[PDB]
Amino acid sequence: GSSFCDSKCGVRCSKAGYQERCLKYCGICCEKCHCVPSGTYGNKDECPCYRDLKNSKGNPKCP
Repeated sequence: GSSFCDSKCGVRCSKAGYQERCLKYCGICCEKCHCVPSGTYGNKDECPCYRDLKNSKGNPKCP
């Protein structure tokens, strides 16, 4: 992503301790989705694109 989403995901991750990797992933998940919710869980409302994100175990491929 760019600096435009840097603020979107930047929020999604901050108190993760390793957001460094989050911002990385989210950044991509933000590139595929093209949108990201503002907040740490419970904000998906804005963009559930992150909530729908599910893997084989239905888990969020992203952080």
